[PDB]
Amino acid sequence: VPQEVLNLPLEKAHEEADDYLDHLLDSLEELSEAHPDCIPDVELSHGVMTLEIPAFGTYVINKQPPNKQIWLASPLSGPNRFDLLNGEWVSLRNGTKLTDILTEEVEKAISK
Amino acid sequence: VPQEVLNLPLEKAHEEADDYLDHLLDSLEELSEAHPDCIPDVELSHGVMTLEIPAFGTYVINKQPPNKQIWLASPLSGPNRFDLLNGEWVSLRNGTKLTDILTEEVEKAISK
Amino acid sequence: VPQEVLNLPLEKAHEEADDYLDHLLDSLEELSEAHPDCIPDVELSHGVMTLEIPAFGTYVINKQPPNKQIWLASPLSGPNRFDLLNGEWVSLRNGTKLTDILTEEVEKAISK
Repeated sequence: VPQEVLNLPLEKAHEEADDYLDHLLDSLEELSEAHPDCIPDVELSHGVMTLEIPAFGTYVINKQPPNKQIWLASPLSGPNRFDLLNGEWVSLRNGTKLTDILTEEVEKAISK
Repeated sequence: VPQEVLNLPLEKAHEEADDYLDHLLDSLEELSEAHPDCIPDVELSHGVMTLEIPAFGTYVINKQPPNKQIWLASPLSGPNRFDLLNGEWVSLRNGTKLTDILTEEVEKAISK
Repeated sequence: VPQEVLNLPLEKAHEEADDYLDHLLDSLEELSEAHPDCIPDVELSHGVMTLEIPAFGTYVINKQPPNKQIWLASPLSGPNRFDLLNGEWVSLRNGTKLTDILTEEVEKAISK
């Protein structure tokens, strides 16, 4: 059916994990400065993203199929999984915001 | 294992998106009346559903695999995605009810 | 990329349904005692799990792909589907805890 639709500048929406992960990635290496040698690396492979941060070791952060959707493996706080509530990425365990979690674990490695 | 189960009138539960989309579809063309020419068409293809409504143009509404589940493309309010909270379909962005959203956008096209 | 990761005792996280279903399963046959003949069987096939409980008949409990994730077929309360909120398995219909639901339906069959 309708031609009223496909004559528009259509596009494909984009995964919301994908999105977070960019404003993460760039928000991140763009702190790979204020890294006084101590956050050496951000790497965003292919919906897999790594922090070297020898202070605690290395974080991995994946996209993942549901039962629920972004996966956190923090070498300090350990493992967690996230889905959207009100447009925030939040913890399936107890509903903390992953932003916050990194935001801490990350500020602790400058601070220290 | 058990024969105590498959001797019952068994069935397969049905997608909850599927359900909404019917009591939507029929709730909808059944307003394709009170359409004073101005909501011309509802079309429910194959888990894809279209509103022609030339007042703003044409809405699409899909079933979608998670990262989250019913997709709204409103030619007026733009794009949104929905999952169940308390048995309501609600917005992943901010948790509004999609019922409400259509309910407005739709009443605006008679009103106008 | 990094070797700082795969030299750790890595593992694969485990489905959260899977988990519930074990501390369920064992929590369950381990009540297949206090079963005064009246909860005869728990069977955990392959992410499919059955209660014979002739008092109401037989419960099935599945893992299921999302639109949402653990499926309850109670021969008494009928059918329900569950996902995590704050690390609890909760009802998509109205957000009751499935623990509670079984916890009742199950205590009713001793009680009676």
